[PDB]
Amino acid sequence: XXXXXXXXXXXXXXXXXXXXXXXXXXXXXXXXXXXXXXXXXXXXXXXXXXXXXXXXXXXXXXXXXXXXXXXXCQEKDVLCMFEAEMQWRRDYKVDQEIVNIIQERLKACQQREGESHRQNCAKELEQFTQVVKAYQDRYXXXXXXXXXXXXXXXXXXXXXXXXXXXXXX
Amino acid sequence: SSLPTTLDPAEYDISSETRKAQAERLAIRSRLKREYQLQYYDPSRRGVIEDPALVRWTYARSANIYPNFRPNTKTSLLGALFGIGPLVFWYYVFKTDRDRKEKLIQEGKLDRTFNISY
Amino acid sequence: GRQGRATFQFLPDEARSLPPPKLTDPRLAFVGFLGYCSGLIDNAIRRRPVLLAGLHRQLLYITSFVFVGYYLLKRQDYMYAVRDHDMFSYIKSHXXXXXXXXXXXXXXXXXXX
Amino acid sequence: KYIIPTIMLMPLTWLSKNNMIWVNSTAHSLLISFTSLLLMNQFGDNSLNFSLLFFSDSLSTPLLILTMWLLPLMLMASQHHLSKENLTRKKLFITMLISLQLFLIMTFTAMELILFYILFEATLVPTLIIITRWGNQTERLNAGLYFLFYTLAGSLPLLVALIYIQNTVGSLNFLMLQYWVQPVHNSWSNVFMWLACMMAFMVKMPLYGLHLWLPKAHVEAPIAGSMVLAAVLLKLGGYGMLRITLILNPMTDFMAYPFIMLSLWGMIMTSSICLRQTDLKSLIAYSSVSHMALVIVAILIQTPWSYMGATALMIAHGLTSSMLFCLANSNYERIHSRTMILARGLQTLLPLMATWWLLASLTNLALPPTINLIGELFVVMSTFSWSNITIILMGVNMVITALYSLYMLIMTQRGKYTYHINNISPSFTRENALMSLHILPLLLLTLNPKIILGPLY
Amino acid sequence: LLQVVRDHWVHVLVPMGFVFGYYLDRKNDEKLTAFRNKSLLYKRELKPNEEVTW
Amino acid sequence: RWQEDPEPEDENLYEKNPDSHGYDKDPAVDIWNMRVVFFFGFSIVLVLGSTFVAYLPDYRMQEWARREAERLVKYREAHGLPIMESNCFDPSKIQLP
Repeated sequence: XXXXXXXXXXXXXXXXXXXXXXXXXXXXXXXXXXXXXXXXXXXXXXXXXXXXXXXXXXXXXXXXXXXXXXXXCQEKDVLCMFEAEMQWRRDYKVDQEIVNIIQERLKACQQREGESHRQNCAKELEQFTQVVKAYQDRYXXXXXXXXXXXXXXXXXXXXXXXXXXXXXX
Repeated sequence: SSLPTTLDPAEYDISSETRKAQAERLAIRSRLKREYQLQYYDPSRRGVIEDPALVRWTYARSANIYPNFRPNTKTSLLGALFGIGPLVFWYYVFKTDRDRKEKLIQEGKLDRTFNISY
Repeated sequence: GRQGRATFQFLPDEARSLPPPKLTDPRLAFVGFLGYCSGLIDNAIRRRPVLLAGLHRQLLYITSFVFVGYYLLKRQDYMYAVRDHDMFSYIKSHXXXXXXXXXXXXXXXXXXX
Repeated sequence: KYIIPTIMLMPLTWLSKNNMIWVNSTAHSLLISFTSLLLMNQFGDNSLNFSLLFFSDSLSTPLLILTMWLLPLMLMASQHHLSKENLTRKKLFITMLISLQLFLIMTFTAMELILFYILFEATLVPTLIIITRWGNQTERLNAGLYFLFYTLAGSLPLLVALIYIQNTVGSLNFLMLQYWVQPVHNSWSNVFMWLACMMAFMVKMPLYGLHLWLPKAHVEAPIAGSMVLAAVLLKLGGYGMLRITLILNPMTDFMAYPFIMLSLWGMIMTSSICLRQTDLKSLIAYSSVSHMALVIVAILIQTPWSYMGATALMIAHGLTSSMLFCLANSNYERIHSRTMILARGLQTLLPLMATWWLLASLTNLALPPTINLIGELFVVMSTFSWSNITIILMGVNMVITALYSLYMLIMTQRGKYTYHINNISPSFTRENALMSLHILPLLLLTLNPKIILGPLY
Repeated sequence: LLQVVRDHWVHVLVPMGFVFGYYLDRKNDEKLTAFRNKSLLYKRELKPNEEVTW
Repeated sequence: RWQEDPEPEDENLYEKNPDSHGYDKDPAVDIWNMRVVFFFGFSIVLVLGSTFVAYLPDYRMQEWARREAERLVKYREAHGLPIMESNCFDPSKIQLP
């Protein structure tokens, strides 16, 4: 919900126009298995929900924001860098899972269209190219194992190459 | 590997001096067999016997490293060519692949658009 | 490093007896274990039954290593303090030798792969 | 919390009566192994700190749990052996295994390079005594001499390396302190600085060269096939390579390039020899070279994928190869010669063990994902980003890994055993227990090995 | 009461040894008290209880 | 000839005498050792232990980051213009030259 893209609206309605035979055997079984064990499992789920009654709140995810970046903290010091290294690592763990959501958005694009797939969508493939390219050039993907000090050097390497290209052109 | 036809009824002496030598083959065979037969058909044995032919077989491969190879001949240097040789062979394979890859990153981009790995 | 304003005869200086001594330290207990260990293998070389349950001259073995070890640790607490004190006083007197550098976000090369 | 229960396992064996011994050493180690799985599995955002540096913490170490798991497993295997020996020597021996595990707890927990190294070399002395005494075969002294000749000549160069780095840059001690790291500028003086740090872990992590350290220690086994599990722990004991390459030298890895190439032929040519050899233990000993060569290939690439595969392989090999040595132990205790050709025939005498032979041999191959496939597949996918040609070399290894397992099976599937009058009794209750306690943790790690392959995963 | 002390003289030492390790490593928290309430990461002004982080 | 060395020992009982045993010497202690205390470590550390291997130790923010990312996707798409990634750690920092 909300974060998931999902389909706009589901169609499909029963026609049953050609022939009689024995109607639709799948629809006849759909009404049969709805009361056979689908109704029994729904009654058992309702009985388990009623038996819960009192439940724990659980305050979900903790905040903890900013605490000064590694770029702001000039000169090497163990007391200052430690909290900056934790801040970068927490962002890197989130940025890994941001890609995974858009990855699952592309998974939804393949199924919910089926026949078209490549010809349609147009937004999910474009959003994937906007994030992955930003992830590849900024958040490691070339800077080996994760390090906060190496990321600042990687950001400076991209900035120096861009400034040399902009001044020439 | 066998070169001509499969050797079984081909090239043999027609009952000459080889017949006396062929009879000697069964004499040594039965000599090792009879001592095996005596140490087999008793119920009070319980345990796998030695058999010195298989003990010396393991000793031929595991040991005999430095008692042998004391004349380090030109054949050992030919074996060394198959030793160090292949290790230096890939040095002109992996480096040529790397210099092909690294030059494609900097000038004339060949990097993948959807490469989040590594 | 080397001795300057310190003299021999009586191992602690007594003039610099300001720092607190080691009281029930884990370092004292490990030498106490060695004092017990010396009271285990004495019944092994000289043939005596059971290293754990034997003759009770082991109380001398425990006390001796604790007694010598206490003054040895007192020498450790003294000498490490003096070595640190002469180090701090050298920076405070000269000042020009020890230079301070602060605030830098210098550019460094980034490694590939 | 892991200091002074293993030290409290020391007086347990001495104080206990002659009728007991084995009942106390195993039961008071299984509950200690329960507490390791209870407490060490917790992680925050990054690496924690349990205490001040006597024993530090865990960053990417579920390998500590494996040693605690083998803490009673070695005592399980050495039951038929050391049953006819002196009761005072039984008390002497178990304490030597405990002392090995004592320093092994220390080395994995301590996040130092100085305290780690001296306790890394403190595992060498107990193993020396364990190999050179109770050795069933002759010339066991060559297995003892070369154990300290190959290792110490490579590891004493760490004293001239590690102290040199801390004299220049701050101190190595706390490791999480060591982020003052300056990039190595690739100079001729820095050439031997990199080599001395690596060569110490080029011996215990067997390459193609300097690899004779391993098979001699296994052929001239410490005890039949029981104390070989400690030598499996020494193979994974070269985990300092994960820490040295990451922290001490990240920039200069041009010298790593020939060492991957040296270990690349330490994959094919080490597997080729492991096809004809007569000793059943040596057919595990040379296969253990190739599976541990995978890590040496992985680490020197330094890509994030390789670390995921390596840390998995350290745990994978520690429970699969050791299980294979337990199968070699069960065959040696009956025949008393480790000849593969002589000991031929399962199911006719050993019906239940044959299924355990399968669950141990096929794990050398990439089965339905246990930890070995998860270990190997990430490394092969990491080598492609390094260079495209690698899978041609790596693919040959995938063929000979089948020539590891099936050749061990076929030479035991051939139903004959004509000369054998022994092996009348199938298996003891503790004998089949070794087969279960090695394989069932691998079977439980099929479901979710998230807490196994974890360097920031 | 009388037979348990002679038969299980060593059987009590190992779990009690764990308790000794459980207590000694816990007491190391007082040695590391610098920036317990300080350093902005999980810092919050506690009122009903003194020293939240150990 | 050695006159002292020739004294070989070969005795593997297994089934002959104790009938049902895991190890030699004392059958009453053997049942209590090979079948009881070995199996209590086989039961507690493997079944009750498995509820600690992967079953609920939280474990390095694996499930925490899912609730963290989902609220950040909706936040920077509705209010912000870039899709959660553009520049890493350094917004207008000190330049190289």
